[PDB]
Amino acid sequence: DIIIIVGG
Amino acid sequence: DIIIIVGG
Amino acid sequence: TKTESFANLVQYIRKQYSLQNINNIQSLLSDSSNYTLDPFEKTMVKSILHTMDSSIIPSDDELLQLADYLFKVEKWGYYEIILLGNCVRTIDYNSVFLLTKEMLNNYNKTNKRIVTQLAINCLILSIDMEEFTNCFYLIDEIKALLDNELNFYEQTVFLYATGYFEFKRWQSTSGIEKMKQAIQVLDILGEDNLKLHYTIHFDKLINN
Amino acid sequence: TKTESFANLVQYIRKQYSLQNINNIQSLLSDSSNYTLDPFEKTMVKSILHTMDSSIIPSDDELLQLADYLFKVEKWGYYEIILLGNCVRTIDYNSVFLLTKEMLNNYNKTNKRIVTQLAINCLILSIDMEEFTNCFYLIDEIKALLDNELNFYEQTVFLYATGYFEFKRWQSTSGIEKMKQAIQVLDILGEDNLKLHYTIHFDKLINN
Repeated sequence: DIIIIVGG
Repeated sequence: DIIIIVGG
Repeated sequence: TKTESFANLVQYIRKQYSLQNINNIQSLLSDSSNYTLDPFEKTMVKSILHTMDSSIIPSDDELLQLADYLFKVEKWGYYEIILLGNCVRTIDYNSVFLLTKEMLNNYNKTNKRIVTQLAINCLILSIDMEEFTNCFYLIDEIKALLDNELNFYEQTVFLYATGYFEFKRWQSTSGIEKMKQAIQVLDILGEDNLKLHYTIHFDKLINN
Repeated sequence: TKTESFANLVQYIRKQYSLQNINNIQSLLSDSSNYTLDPFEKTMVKSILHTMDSSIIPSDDELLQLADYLFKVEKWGYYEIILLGNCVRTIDYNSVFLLTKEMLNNYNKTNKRIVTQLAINCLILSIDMEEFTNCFYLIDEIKALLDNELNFYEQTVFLYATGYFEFKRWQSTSGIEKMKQAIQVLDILGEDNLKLHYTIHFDKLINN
């Protein structure tokens, strides 16, 4: 997927 | 110049 | 303070997600690692794993009891923003956009990039669901968040998201250029892993 | 606390530096402003201005006392790291490399990035001064600091610094490509007042 892991 | 401002 | 091991947890999940170590994130759930997760953190981990293996879903009760807790809250801190950011694929979109809109109606340095990442995730999700009146708002809100800030990672993923939005709405040859330029930026800086994700996405976008 | 206003001061300085707004950084020195700086921050501001205007050097006593205070502390924290990294161009190189070497022998997420920037500054200074045994060590340390971290700004400036080192030592056509790829990364992401600082440097390097 292309979403970014929020918080890191 | 090409130096980066440490802290920002 | 409890929000000291939570940041370490999220950074560990990030580093294992980059190295594609799908079997060391799946071990945070069982009693085999050194991390005790309250139900919301376990739900977030299941939702993160759901983006790598579609056979892992959080139960309907977990998502219900997380959405219920996200609403009855007033001060959005480092915790709720991350819980909502790493749940965009599971929580219904209609209640994701509402919470993102309410979070963007507030106004340090580390708490701005988190809001930027949440807004970019909501934008990607809104491009997937084809809500185009809800996309211009997010685009002009993120342009104001990436203003004179040296966040090149969020800027690259936002470039890709803008190209995606253009290709979705207008099917024009000017979103393709932006997606390819984002892939170029990922390739020059020598990532070799993110480039794979964004290339697998671009190929199935363009080839059908 | 005290270390909460110093961060805002440094961020304000770095934001006025990007807009190339001199005469707004050269107003913290005068005795009428909000930020009142102790004599160790005035020296740092003068050293930062000295890069944009070569006639604003600090006095010799200020630099002597700053170096004496640096060579005395043992717990290197958020303060000394910034004071040293932002005065690499005024403090003598022989005493800059020693402190940068001692900082990399004391092995958080906001401190790794604050040490990476100091290491990159020391690397640029060591390429300027033509110390090549002191450059391999810095390159080997920096490419291990940037391992699996999403710091694209530090990675871009380190790509440019590596191209610079490769053009200085061997005068080979493979550092030129790295410098041009760094300029490309700056040009794609839309950094117009940052691409110029590196384009002027590249042009005065290659043309003589």
